[PDB]
This record gives sequence, C-alpha cells and structure tokens, in this order.
Amino acid sequence: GDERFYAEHLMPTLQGLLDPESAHRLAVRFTSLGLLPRARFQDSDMLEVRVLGHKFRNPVGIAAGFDKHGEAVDGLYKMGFGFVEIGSVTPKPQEGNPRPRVFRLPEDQAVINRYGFNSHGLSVVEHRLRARQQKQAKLTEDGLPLGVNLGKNKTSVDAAEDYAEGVRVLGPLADYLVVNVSSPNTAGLRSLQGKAELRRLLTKVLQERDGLRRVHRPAVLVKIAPDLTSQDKEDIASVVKELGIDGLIVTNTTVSRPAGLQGALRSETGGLSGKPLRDLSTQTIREMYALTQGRVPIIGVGGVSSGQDALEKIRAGASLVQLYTALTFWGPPVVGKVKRELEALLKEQGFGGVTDAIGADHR
Ligand SMILES: CN(C)CCCCC(=O)Nc1ccc(NC(=S)NC(=O)c2ccc(C(C)(C)C)cc2)cc1
Ligand SMILES: Cc1cc2nc3c(=O)[nH]c(=O)nc-3n(C[C@H](O)[C@H](O)[C@H](O)COP(=O)(O)O)c2cc1C
Ligand SMILES: CCCCCCCCCC[N+](C)(C)[O-]
Ligand SMILES: O=C1C[C@@H](C(=O)O)NC(=O)N1
Ligand SMILES: [Cl-]
Repeated sequence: GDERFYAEHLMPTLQGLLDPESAHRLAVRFTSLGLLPRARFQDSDMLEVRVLGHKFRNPVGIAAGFDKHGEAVDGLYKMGFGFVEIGSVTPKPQEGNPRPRVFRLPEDQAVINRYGFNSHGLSVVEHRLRARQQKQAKLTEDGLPLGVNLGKNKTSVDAAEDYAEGVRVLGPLADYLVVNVSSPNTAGLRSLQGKAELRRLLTKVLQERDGLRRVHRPAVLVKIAPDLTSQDKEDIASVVKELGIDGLIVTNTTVSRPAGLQGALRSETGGLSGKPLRDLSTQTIREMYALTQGRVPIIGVGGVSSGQDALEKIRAGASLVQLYTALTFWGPPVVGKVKRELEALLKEQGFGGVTDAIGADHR
C-alpha cells in the first residue's frame, strides 16, 4: 500500500521534478522537521543487537552522507532507523566540488556522487549535537545510538591531525566514530588505507580517543572501500587486530563501473552506490570477517534495499547494516520494509534473532 505509493508515484515525481542534490536537500529538510508518516513498524526483540558497547533496537542504520551536518538526526530515528550515522564532517567548513555532483542511474537503481566532503565543519556540528546531547544520551540508552563519521579537509597538510581534531571535538558526542579513509572524491585519501599510513593514522586516532573521559569515549571504526586489493584487505585486517580497532564499516562507494550499467550517466566521475555495489560490498564483508576471525564487528553497507539484502550481509559477517541509496528510489517506507522482511527471513531460516545470523555463512 504505502510503500507502493512512494516507490511508483511520489519518488518518481520528487526525482522527476528536482535535480538529485535539490531533492536530497528537501528530504533533509522534511526529515528534520519530522514530516514523515510517524512510522508504524514496531521493532521485534529478534532485531535487537548488542555490539560496539551498545544496544541497537534494530540493525538498520542510515549510512553517512544523508545527514552530513547532523541536522536530521531525530527525524531519522522517527523514520525507523536503529542507529544514525552523521557526516562525513571535516575540521574546517568547506564547499565540496562544483555542481552537478550527484547523478541518478534509475535503470540501475544506482547513484554516482562526487560531493567531495561538502561540510559545515566540526564547530557547527559540535554545537548542533550539544543542543540535543542529553536527548541523544536517552536515545542511546533506549537502543538508538549515534555515529559520527570524520573526514579531512581538501587542503589539509596532515591527514592524521584532521582526524585527531575530529576525535577531540565530536568524539565526546558520539557513540562511535568512523575514520573515513575510503571516499573516492578526495585526492590521496584512499592511500590512507595502505599498511604503514593506516597504522600511523589509527595509532594517533586511538590515542586521542583513549584520552577522552570514560563516558565520552566512543568506539572507533574504519570505513573501507570496496575497491581494495587482496593485499590491502590483508593489511587492514592486520592493523585492525594489532591496534584493537573496534570495528569496520564495509563498504564505501565504488570507483568501479560494473559491466551492465545502463544509466546514461554511468561514465560520470565519482563513487557508485546502490544495487550495482551490493554484492561487491557483501563479498568485501565476507572477506573482512574471515580475515578478522569474526572478532571485529562489521557494519555492512552498499546496495541494501530489502530484507534479503540485509540478511545476506549479516550472514556474511555484518552485525549491523546501513542504507542510503535505496531511499532515492523507495523513499522512507523502505526502512520498515527492510526490517519486516528481515524478521520474516530470520524466522524462515530458523534463527532466533539477528545475533544468531551474524556470520552464519562461515559456520
Ligand atoms: C507531498 N510530500 C512530499 C509530503 C508527503 C508526506 C511526507 C513525505 O513525503 N516525506 C518525505 C521524506 C523524505 C523523502 N525522501 C527521502 S528520505 N530521500 C530522498 O528523496 C533522497 C535521498 C537521496 C538522494 C541522493 C543525494 C542520493 C540522490 C536524493 C533524494 C521524501 C518524502
Ligand atoms: C550522495 C552520497 C554521499 C555520501 N557521502 C558519504 C560521506 O560523506 N561519508 C561516508 O563515509 N560515506 C558517504 N557515502 C557512502 C554511503 O555512506 C555508503 O557507504 C554507500 O553509498 C553505499 O551504501 P548505499 O548503496 O546503501 O547508498 C555517500 C553516499 C552517497 C550516495
Ligand atoms: C554553516 C556554516 C558553514 C558552511 C560552509 C559551507 C558548507 C557547504 C555544505 C553544502 N550544503 C549546504 C549544500 O550542504
Ligand atoms: O565517503 C564518501 C564521501 C562522499 C563525498 O564525495 O563527499 N562520497 C562518497 O561516495 N563517499
Ligand atoms: Cl559509457
């Protein structure tokens, strides 16, 4: 009924009438004022997950990039997400790339973007989160945690120092931080996934995190690309275990263009998201789980539009999942749809809950 309206009428009219950047801004705005259904799906106990030092009422989060500046957090919980990740936030404000910088590939259920870390900056986000800090503390306690994704400024001379500043400023306000070393849209950034660079960077990040007062001390995750070599994945796994990194977000967008893309805009520069990324992301989860012996929580992201999509990532090793791109095509009903289908599939496959399914394919 209501998922059939947004998918076939509203989203085709929103997206047909406005350029994707405009549409996204309007969506942030609407979401932030809480103009959504109100959201009817009541989360089953089957969907609760305990990971990263927190309870998650359900395992479906909004991926980084939808709410870059932390403006819509409460509306995103109201949409039925189990957890919200904001960002990426850069130390200083910066504008990002010139427009157009986001492209829909409706025939692929995909998006390409080259935003380039358009960010209001740490200070503005810090103030926005402080204004609701206690409210968030109650949400977290009730099983609705908040992640903050950190990036780096385009002209920064010292990448590690940018991330460290991010830890110092937003770490105290976050349940988890993400060291986003996987945007395809900032020159040299993905180099920070290499072994020696990554170890030096994360050492410094963890030190900064460790220097925060205990109730303000977040988990630290690293978000990785789907385009890594085997060598690069081996090396990340090694560093993450050596340093005690709390988890991985797997994956960012791809700079690949899988054969079969039909959208006219398929050769635009940027990162590809949505359904052509799905199985590349799933396979990256699968390998990172195996290389970390199932001991390092993974948040699985890339092309999730359904309960099956979510369960494939969980079974491959994700403790939690996120989605973004599906919202472009299905709108807010997709969240309840993913949850309901995931619950039914867990029951069908004989799992007592999401926790029992995590990594099941490896057992
Ligand atoms: C007639 N109306 C519009 C009001 C009707 C009821 C409320 C409502 O529609 N709310 C609402 C809330 C959110 C949305 N859309 C969402 S959540 N997302 C997007 O439209 C969107 C997401 C991502 C992108 C890019 C940047 C990836 C392309 C673009 C749009 C649409 C409608
Ligand atoms: C328009 C857009 C902007 C994004 N911005 C960011 C960001 O700032 N930081 C980040 O770590 N990931 C960013 N992502 C990546 C998503 O968080 C996600 O990793 C990727 O889009 C795969 O999930 P999806 O297929 O469900 O969209 C962005 C994605 C899109 C589509
Ligand atoms: C709020 C003061 C800082 C503004 C700096 C410019 C950041 C551009 C972010 C882009 N946009 C507003 C479209 O999301
Ligand atoms: O991490 C990121 C950053 C983003 C951008 O261009 O800002 N685009 C992405 O696809 N991933
Ligand atoms: Cl082409």
